[PDB]
Amino acid sequence: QEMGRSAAVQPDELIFKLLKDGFTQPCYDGQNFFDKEHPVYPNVDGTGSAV
Amino acid sequence: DNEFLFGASTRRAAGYGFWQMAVAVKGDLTLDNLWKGWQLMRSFEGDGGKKLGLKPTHIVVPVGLEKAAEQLLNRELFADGNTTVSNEMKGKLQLVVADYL
Amino acid sequence: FPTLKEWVGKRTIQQMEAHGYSIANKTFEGTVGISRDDFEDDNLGIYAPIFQEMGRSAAVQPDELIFKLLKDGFTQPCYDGQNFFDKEHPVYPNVDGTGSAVNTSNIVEQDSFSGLPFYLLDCSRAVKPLIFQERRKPELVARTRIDDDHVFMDNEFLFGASTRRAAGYGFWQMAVAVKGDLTLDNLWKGWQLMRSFEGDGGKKLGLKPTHIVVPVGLEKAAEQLLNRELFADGNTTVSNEMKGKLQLVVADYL
Amino acid sequence: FPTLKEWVGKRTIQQMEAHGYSIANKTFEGTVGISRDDFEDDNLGIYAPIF
Amino acid sequence: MIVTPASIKALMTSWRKDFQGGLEDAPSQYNKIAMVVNSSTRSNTYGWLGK
Repeated sequence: QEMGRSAAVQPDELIFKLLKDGFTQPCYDGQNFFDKEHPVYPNVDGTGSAV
Repeated sequence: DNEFLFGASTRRAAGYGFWQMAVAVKGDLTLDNLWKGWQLMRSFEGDGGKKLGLKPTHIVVPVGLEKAAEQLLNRELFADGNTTVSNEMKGKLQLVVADYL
Repeated sequence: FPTLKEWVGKRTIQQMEAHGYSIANKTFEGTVGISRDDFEDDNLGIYAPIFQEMGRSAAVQPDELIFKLLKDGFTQPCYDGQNFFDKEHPVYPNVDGTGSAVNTSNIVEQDSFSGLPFYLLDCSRAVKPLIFQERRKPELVARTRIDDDHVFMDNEFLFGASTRRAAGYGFWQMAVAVKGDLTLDNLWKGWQLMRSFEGDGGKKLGLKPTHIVVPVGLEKAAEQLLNRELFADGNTTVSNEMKGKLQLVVADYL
Repeated sequence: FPTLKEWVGKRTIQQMEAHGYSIANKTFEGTVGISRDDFEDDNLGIYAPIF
Repeated sequence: MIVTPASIKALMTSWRKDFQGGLEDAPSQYNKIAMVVNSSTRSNTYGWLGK
């Protein structure tokens, strides 16, 4: 029963550790999830000078 | 070895979705900081100048910030600088007091 | 159980721990004596309810025992060897209770306080903070037989009662003592201290106070804090956000 | 039990004693290995009585 | 009065299993902020189209 509970608890320890350390892990656009430089290109095709 | 073994194993993974749908507030849990986060998240745009429709729905705080959350979101009439005023942000957000289980 | 870790090479076998605690029973007595002639020579029925007084005298022990527990919770020990209310409860960083222990606090102390403390418990889970074990049900004996040795040799009736029971502590993580004034700040400090306890190994326990026990002399503050719909928080009228959350127990320490 | 005396007057309540002793038990192991081939070609049956 | 040794007096206890589950774990609340997707192979790939 104890090992079953330990296995069951894991999905929360995974997700809430993701928000917490979101300043260091990278996301899809390349930068960190929580970041102050996340590009927003002026063209739909993803080409211009990022803001 | 004259031993009994108990073992468990799982195959899982956790990842990030869209960065545009989350905002981290590195400050105190005041009304001003909450509204700053709200407006900053509402100001996001997509590529090419498109205007996305986003607004916060959930607020996640550690167990050490429960006093400030309950004294700000669950009070019908609270204090706005030494005067009693109505609470305009009572049912807007859903509070998640996460123990980071 | 140990927390799941990423599997790279071979499984690393770990360890767990077990705990133990013991509470010992004690015996009790009380007896009174009335002469046979005086007992049988009343018509007013004034000496009649001696048996009822016996029952009502032995039916009040559990409250006294339990509430005398909390009161002296700073001296008597708990299962980990420290006192129930202690500022040095060891919490280890490994599940098997092996590592550099960090001292966790169970008491909220206010500077230069000389008043009556109040307690915050969590009576919601399977195990309640306090235990009351009864060994033998109370027995009430009235020696009135004419061939009884005491009756035969002394012409005196004997009325006696005896009980065998004790009480003890449970989990120290489920009870917090606040040696301070009964104000909003101290109450919230105790709440957040109770909510921050965690087990060995980083295991996150979900604990939350459900009862607040105060002595008779603190009923004014308890009723002024937990029953006012609109109270004052820093020279301002604000809604009571802790109304209907805790349950008040004004114990006479019976 | 206390020795029986002559009953003159009231009885005297004497005392007794009890003792204790405990023994812990250990585990012993012993093993021997024989190849599968040399054990599965026993026409004679020489290695059979190893039990 | 029988003067029993200390070990015999220590063995005169009754075992109670009221403390069995220990302290229960925190509530699980990760479904409120996460989307659950089932994978069937070495990894998952997600792709969307720009505006």
